[PDB]
Amino acid sequence: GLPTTTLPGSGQFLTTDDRQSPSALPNYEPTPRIHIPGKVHNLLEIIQVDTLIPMNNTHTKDEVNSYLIPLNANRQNEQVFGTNLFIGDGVFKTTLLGEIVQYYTHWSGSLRFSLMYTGPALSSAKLILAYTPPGARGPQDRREAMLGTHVVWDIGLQSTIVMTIPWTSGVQFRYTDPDTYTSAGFLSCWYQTSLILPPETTGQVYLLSFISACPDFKLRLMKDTQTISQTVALTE
Amino acid sequence: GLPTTTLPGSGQFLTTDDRQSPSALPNYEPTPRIHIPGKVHNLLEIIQVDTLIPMNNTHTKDEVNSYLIPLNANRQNEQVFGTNLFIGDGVFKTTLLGEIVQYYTHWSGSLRFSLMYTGPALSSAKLILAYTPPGARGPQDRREAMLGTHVVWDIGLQSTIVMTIPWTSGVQFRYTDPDTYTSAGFLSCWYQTSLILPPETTGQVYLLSFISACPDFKLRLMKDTQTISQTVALTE
Amino acid sequence: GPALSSAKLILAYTPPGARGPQDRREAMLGTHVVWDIGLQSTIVMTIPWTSGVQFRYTD
Amino acid sequence: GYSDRVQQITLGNSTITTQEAANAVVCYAEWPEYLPDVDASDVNKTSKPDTSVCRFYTLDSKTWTTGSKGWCWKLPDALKDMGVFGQNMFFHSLGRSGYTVHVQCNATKFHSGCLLVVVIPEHQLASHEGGNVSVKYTFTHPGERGIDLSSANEVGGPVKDVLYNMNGTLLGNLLIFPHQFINLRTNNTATIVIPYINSVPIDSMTRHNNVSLMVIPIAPLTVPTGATPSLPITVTIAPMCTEFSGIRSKSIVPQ
Amino acid sequence: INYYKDAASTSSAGQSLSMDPSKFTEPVKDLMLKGAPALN
Amino acid sequence: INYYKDAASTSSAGQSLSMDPSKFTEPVKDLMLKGAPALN
Amino acid sequence: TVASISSGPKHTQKVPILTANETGATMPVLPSDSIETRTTYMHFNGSETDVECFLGRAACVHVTEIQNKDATGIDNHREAKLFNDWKINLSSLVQLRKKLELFTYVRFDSEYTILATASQPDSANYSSNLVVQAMYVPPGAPNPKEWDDYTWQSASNPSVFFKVGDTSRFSVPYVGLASAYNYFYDGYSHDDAETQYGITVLNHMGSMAFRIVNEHDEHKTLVKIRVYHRAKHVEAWIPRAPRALPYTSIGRTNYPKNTEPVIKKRKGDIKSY
Repeated sequence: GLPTTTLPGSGQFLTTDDRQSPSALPNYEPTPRIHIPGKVHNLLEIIQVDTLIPMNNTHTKDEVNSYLIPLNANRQNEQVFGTNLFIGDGVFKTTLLGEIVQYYTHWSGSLRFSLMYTGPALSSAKLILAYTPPGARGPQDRREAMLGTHVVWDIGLQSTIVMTIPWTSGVQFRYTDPDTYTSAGFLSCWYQTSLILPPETTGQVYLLSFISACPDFKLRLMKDTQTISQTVALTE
Repeated sequence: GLPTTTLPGSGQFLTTDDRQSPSALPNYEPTPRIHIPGKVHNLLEIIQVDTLIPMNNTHTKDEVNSYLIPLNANRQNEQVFGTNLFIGDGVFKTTLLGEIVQYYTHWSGSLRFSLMYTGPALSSAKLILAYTPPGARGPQDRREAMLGTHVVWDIGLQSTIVMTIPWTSGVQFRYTDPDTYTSAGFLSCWYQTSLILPPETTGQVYLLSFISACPDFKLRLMKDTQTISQTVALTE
Repeated sequence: GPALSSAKLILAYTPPGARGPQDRREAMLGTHVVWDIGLQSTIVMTIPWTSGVQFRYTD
Repeated sequence: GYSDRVQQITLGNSTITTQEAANAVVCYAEWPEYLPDVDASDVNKTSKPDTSVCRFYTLDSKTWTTGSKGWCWKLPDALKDMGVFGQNMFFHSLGRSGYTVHVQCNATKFHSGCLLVVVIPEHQLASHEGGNVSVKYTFTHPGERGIDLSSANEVGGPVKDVLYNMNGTLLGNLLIFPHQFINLRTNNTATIVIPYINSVPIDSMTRHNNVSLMVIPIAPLTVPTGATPSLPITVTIAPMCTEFSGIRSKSIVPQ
Repeated sequence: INYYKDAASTSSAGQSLSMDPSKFTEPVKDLMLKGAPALN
Repeated sequence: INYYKDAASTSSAGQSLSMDPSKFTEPVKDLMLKGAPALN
Repeated sequence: TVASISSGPKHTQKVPILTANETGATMPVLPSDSIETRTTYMHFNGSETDVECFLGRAACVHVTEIQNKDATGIDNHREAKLFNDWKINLSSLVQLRKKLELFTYVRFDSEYTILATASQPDSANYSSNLVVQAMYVPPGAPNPKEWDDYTWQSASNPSVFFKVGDTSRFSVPYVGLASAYNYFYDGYSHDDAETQYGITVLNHMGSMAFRIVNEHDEHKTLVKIRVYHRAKHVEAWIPRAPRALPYTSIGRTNYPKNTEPVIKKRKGDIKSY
């Protein structure tokens, strides 16, 4: 008989501990694995695939239309859309990125925001996208917007433009749930010159917008998502 | 005194765990082993010996007669017997194979079904045995039956015919207790030409049928058999 | 057609033994090419020699 | 002078040419291949009809109009009646296949509109009834007709609400599945190569569909002035590396 | 590691991995070859 | 040290440290180079 | 590892930021393709986002309850909660369910922890000490009919006996019939016109029956069982869109009617911040 002493914590059950256990089914042989395409190893692998952002959130019931950012022909100087960058809330929240970020407490890294244009091929347009780093207000006019991170996008044969929100930060991690100290800025978009439709054409054209994370990205300290809850256990 | 921590599960008794225990009889010397023919090591060794199937289940009290499949002289085109292949139930259930399969939850592998003919030596017959893989109904006539796994059996000097139900399956294991998704097919038998008795002879002739497992076979995840129960403890 | 128009046609060869196809579904089950009208103005379909007998009559 | 743009796919006795492609997607970066022995379970030798089943079948055409919500086809169902592919299907106990899907929609440089073409492995649909109402067989086996998401709820059928992918997930995130867009201004076809994806090496072709192909208008169709307000969309699909096993009597399926 | 002195006190045995059904499936005196006739 | 015989009884696995998003982010048939035109 | 390299002004014919999303790719664009950057290192590995880590902590998967009371004159033990079964599932309490359904096929060993606590809602002199028996009943085994049937002998079926207030813990290998588990299955068990859709027999992880071994004392004792499940040795294939609407049933994808908009409406314009 070897002398032992038990410490504080004996008998506790910590849902996060990782130890060995007896197998209830001694000697059982599991089914062989066969090959299946698509294996995922890290959630970091999947948040780099871009998905659509319901940017046009202004509706009243969920609709395919809140994915469409409208553009008006012949407007000059004006603003196309605006949003803050609380990736865990608001427009971002239902996107795959938003949806995964919510399983973690802290995030750090660059984001990739792209816009794909869908107007007739014989039209043309020049837009400016601007990222405003924390510390200033959402820009109120392009002059204000153009003094921060921006890209003049020229609509052409190449249909999409990929803007990166480079990680601009004092503190090396931000909270995924919106927090002030930790806030990330604003994203706005304005006409640089203006949309022009060809003859025989009319109305609004739309941009689709996507979001995905750069390879830069870090997420840490897992927790429970506000995105799902329940009141009684389900049954069959 | 070495510091320890006890984990969740301490003090539990799991009937399936395998550990050391003090011997109550320290130093006792067991009787020497002598040699005995017949040692069994695996249940897989014994389910390869074939045993008779009470195929003729149509009686009302258990009788030697439900082991006998009758054959009629001069019938043409017609059907000799039919059964599904739920090896854990129905005809199969009391056979040694059926009886062991019931100690496990899953089975996979090929089955060997053979028929031994017992009619007078001066008679003759040609039968077709057909295996119908999952997905179609039990065949309704030989034409239907002959399009799946089948063997034309010619009754001769060699008294038995061994049909194999080759493992035909998407999923690599099936349930021993009958389940749909997991179902294995049907087995039917029809006259290929017809039984013919010699002169001075009359009546029905019978086939005996056996079942055993091919060396192919796998059984896993042990459990309790529905084949035995009790209401009070027995006594001497 | 005008350069600013567009079209997609299917050409189908039906080997001997069946009737002239009566609808595209029927037609598309034999030798066929989906032609996409583009910059490249012509499409070349080949009727590959499908035959039991190695020569046919011209009449 | 090769462009990402022009392409030719020849499979069997059938060929497709596109002069306005946008590359092609190969699901999960894997190309269809036959079933290796190391992965095999059923002991039966399989049948590989090759060129008689691995050719292009063009399903009947759809009509995109300003009110369209989107269409959904299931595989191998959509092909259950195409030539010898279909016969093989009803006649063997098990079968396995990959596909090349080519979705076509051409317009002019004055039209606008953008379709999402996506392949969803194991797309289990939801009942519009809620609770635990099931979706009857016939409803998930529309055949070449596919399911029309702008048709009405029916009884025993699935829900046809587009912002929810017919299953409780948002349209916006379908982009995690192999997919390609058809943006009239760019593109005129979409091509996706689908490798066989299952948790078993071979399965039944009638009780289980392993992918739904979905074409969904996202930026509404907008035709030039006084143009007819609609465009046809055509779907052509070719089984590739098909194998059938466990031949017999010929399945009888509901309805 | 056995902590105890007696053999009965050790854990379960380990798989025979013996397996030879022929004493049960083919106890015939003259050897039968599959493919050759059963009765000559 | 495993104290138990079966593999299911061992603790959690250890980090894939595999990580290859290209099956998801770039499943295109003809390779796209960043910087070169998307459609040629 | 560098998180960003140093990059300066650019005036090229080589534009990495113009792409064609119609292709289905997400081109790997970085901050340094469009602004001037400085070197910085990652200092991070992505350890805690590994799927083994993501699915590897215990989650509550089931809460049931049984009572110890005099069974004298009870015609239906099962019905008196004299004993109770549970067919194992991971899709009844939604927290873990949403996590698993981020994948199409999943393969793992399970580690179960079972906590049992007792309650004595009405006048008792004391708290008794009860031993629970949890039997693993695979499909095809006789199922308990009374709380003290021959079934409980469990001569071939793994069972664990632990005390109320304590915890029991054991681990079961991956018992799936196929190579992985399909939490989605767009199929039927056969081509029947009325068979159930979606719920299949290759997601069955067995089933479990609980009872108190103790006979009855003078008062009644409520024992409530909580089953926790931890995946170990995880393997996951084919990512899918996360669950947006609420769940209604174990095993079907169905969402409730007249559900509410899941995308938050702006308080303001598209232009709003």
